[PDB]
Parts: sequence; C-alpha cells; structure tokens
Amino acid sequence: KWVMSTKYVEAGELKEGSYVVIDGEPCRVVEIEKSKTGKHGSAKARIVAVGVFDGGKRTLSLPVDAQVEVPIIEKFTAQILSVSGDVIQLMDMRDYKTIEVPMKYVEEEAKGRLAPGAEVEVWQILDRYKIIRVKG
Amino acid sequence: KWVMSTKYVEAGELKEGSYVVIDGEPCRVVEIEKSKTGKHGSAKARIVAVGVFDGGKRTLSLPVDAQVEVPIIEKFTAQILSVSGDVIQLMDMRDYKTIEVPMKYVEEEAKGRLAPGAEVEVWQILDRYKIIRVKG
Amino acid sequence: KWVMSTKYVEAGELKEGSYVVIDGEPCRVVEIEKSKTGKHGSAKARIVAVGVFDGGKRTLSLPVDAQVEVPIIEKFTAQILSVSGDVIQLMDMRDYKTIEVPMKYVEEEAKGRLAPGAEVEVWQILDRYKIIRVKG
Amino acid sequence: KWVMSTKYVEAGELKEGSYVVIDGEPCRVVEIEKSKTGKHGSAKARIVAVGVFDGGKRTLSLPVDAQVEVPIIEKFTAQILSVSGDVIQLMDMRDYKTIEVPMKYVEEEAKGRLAPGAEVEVWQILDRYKIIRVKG
Repeated sequence: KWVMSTKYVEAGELKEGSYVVIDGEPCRVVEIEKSKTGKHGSAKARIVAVGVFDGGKRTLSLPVDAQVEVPIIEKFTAQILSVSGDVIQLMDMRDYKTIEVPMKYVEEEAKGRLAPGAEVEVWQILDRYKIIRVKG
Repeated sequence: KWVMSTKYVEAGELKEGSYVVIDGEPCRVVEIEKSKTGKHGSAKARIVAVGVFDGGKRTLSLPVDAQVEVPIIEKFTAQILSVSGDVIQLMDMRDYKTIEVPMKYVEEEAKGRLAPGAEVEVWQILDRYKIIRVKG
Repeated sequence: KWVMSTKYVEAGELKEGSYVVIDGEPCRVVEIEKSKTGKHGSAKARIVAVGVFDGGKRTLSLPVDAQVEVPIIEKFTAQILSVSGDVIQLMDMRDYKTIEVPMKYVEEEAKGRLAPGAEVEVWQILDRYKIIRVKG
Repeated sequence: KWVMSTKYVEAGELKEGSYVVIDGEPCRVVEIEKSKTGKHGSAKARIVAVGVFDGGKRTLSLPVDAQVEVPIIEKFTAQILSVSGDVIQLMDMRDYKTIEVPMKYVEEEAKGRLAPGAEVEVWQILDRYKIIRVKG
C-alpha cells in the first residue's frame, strides 16, 4: 500500500520552526547547533525538536548535507460539533465530513476555548489530526 | 455483522436520570447545564454523566438540538447460582440459561447481599450485564 | 479440540485438602463453612481455597448439592537436569523426555534444595506442571 | 524456517569471559563455581552471567558434562550516519547497507563518543546488533 512520496531537505537547511520527522514522529525544531571537528570533514548539525503529537523532546545529530524527512502538513478549518473529556467531534468545512480528534491532540492553549460552534485551525499529518487553535 | 438500530434523542431532551452513550460508554446523566452565548445562536447543553460499567465520569457539550445516542436497556430477573470473589453465576429466569457477571459489574449497594438462591434485578446493554440489586 | 471430560463432585462433599477449580484456577481448599438460612431451603457452602499455580486466595459460595469441578492431578517423578533463576529443566523419569518448569511453579519449601541430579515430585494439571518437593 | 545450527560446549569448559545462552538470552560469563557432593557423582558447575542485550544477571547450575548453548557472534565495523536519543543509524562497512541500532544496545562506555562519522565495532547475534565501542 502506498501513501505519499517522502519529502526531504538537507539537515543544514533546517531552522528553528522547521518541521522534521525523527524516529517516526513529526516534530517542530526548537534549536539547532552546528559544529565541525574534522579539519577537512563535514560540518555536523545537532537538532532538538518536539513531537507534534506526543510532545516529546527528540534530538538528531548528523552531517549538514545528510537528508532529513520533512512531514507534509495540510492545514484546514473545521467547526466543533461536540466536546467530551476525551474527544472533540468536528465538521471538516471543506467537505462537511465528521472527524474525531483525541483531546490529547489539542494544543494546550486552545483547550480553554473549545466549545460547540467554534471554528478551529486543524493540521493533518498522515492519518492523524491536531487542533491548533480556536477560530481559523 | 448487525446488532441493533441506534436510538437517539436531542441533547435538550435529556434530564438527570436519563441514559446516554458518551465515547462508547453507556452513562447515567447526573447533571445538565444549559447556556446560550450567541445572540441568535443555538442553546448548548453540557452533560455530566457516569459510566454504567466503568463508573467513570464523562462530559459532553453540544447544541441542544444535536442528536445523542441512548442505550437500549433490557431489564430482567435472575437467580444467583454461585458467588466467587470475581464472578457471579446466574440463572436467567426467562429462559433458565446460565450467565456469568463480573463482580465489578455489581452495584456496590447490592454486593453486600449477594448469596446463592437470591434473586436479582439484572440490566443488559449490548453484550454486557450489570447486577442492579438483590430481589427484583 | 477435546482434552478431557470434566470431573465433578457436590460442594458439600469437599473438605480441607480437597482440590477444586474456581474461575479457571485449580485450588486447594483451606476452609469450608456451612450455613442454612432458609427454613426449608438448601444448605450452602462457602469455600476458601488457594490457587495451585498463582497462589491466589479464592472463594466460592453455593448450595451444598451444586456441582463443583475438581482438577485431574497426575503425579510423577522427574530428575533435575539444570536450574536457572527462571526455569527448572527436568527429565521425566517415565518416558525420559525433557520438560521445563517455571521457577514460579516450584513450592517455596522445595526451592531451597533444587540442584542438578536431585529427583522431585511433579504434578501435572492440564498443560502446566508444578514441582512439589525434592526426592519423590 | 531455519536459521543456524546451534553450537554447544560442555559446561565444564566455560570460563570467565565465555559466552553462553541462558533462557534465550546470550550472556557473558562473569563467574563460575564448581562443586561435587556425590561421592561417585558428577561435578556440577554454577554459572553466573550477564545478558548481552538486557544486561540482566542470570545463573545456570548443571553437571560439568552437560551441553550448554554458545551464541555465534559476528563482529564487524560500521560508520555512524546519525544519532538520535533512541536510535543509532549505521552504515555497515562490509556491504554499505544501513542498519538501525537501539540506544539501549550501546555499551555504556561507548555512548559518550557516539557521533556522526565515527566508526564503531558492532556485534551481531541472530537478528540483533550491539555497538561495543567507538573506532573498531
């Protein structure tokens, strides 16, 4: 079964705010450090990032010219249909279909304004969704 | 495979004591709050309920005219055949078949009078049973 | 797939030292209490037993004339081939085949004399074995 | 499905530093004790070893002439491609293929010098790999 073609960029091109996949988890880069120990060697990059879904800190150290996978992020608007303590039921405003998003995949800052009828900015990465903020 | 046709009611029709399904768990409603922030918008209902089987507190906030699933509850009488620390063996007085109910699915107030020979009120929701009280 | 024909006895026939199956676990009866609340009703028995394999306390309350399953226990002698912290390797002295028994299934009192070359009394219940004591 | 032919040696031939398999885990022998209780019996060996992969202490007591399985250890050199907090990506210098090794399978003393570009000594036992030290 196919899904998409993996997209890559050189590690040296990443910057704070960029998105990268580390050990299967799409992450947002929070810090990057460069170094060069080899007199005639390649520069290395040490990336620190945070998981978009599990919020876990991850690191990756590799040559600046080595490829790193970048997640494809689709952004769209949805309307909240209902809110339970565990799931947010949404109506995709693009095709009007109903999508369920776990409460754990809601940006902390947006949890406080979750209410039926409100519109939210949603991000889809592969088969998972994350509610970014209210309005959108 | 089919089982039953899901039954629904509008959220605004629920009352304390009503039964509803929230995230797959049939629950008894313990409190309902109504609100209306939109000048010309729909009123919203915030439901607080307790899981019939796991006893967990659950909440659901949605428009008063949105459909909410209501569990089908079949009530019947059974006779206790045996009682272990983990399972209550019962004889369904309708067809005389033997049914096993986990001790965790016995209302706390009824656990104290569980004894072989006693009759109990039993509730069946889908493929699970709950012992409500002794006698029935 | 068939295995054996379940053997039963009336609860009222059990005594301290008897073996019974409670919720799938073969247990040794440690105490039995009898009672009779119904003027013209059946006497009831409250059995307290201990799991042969998990060592857990279990109880069963039912009429004295109700059937209770009794495990089939096959006793034989085996020679210890090797002993690790987790498994005892044995040679069945009946057919000379090698059988492995988890350390958790060794009577506490026998663990202290487990040594290669020693003979032990082994009990087999269905597909599980328990080392009872050294010598046998 | 076949893999390899199990290799054995007599327990009495093992020495500190030897490798043995105890309950499915390849281990390095750290201590061996010999004894002989039977006037005309066989000498026994008590082996204490440490798991190559889980680092767990294991013991095995058996006759000195009893067979014990010895793991086949293939040693080779690899170059580190990248290092995350959970996985070390390596290039097998024999065929240039990429192999991923969990951080837990890296000798503690080598973890401190893990860096892209460094060469490491790698050990393969069946389908698992362990990074022994930097350089190799």
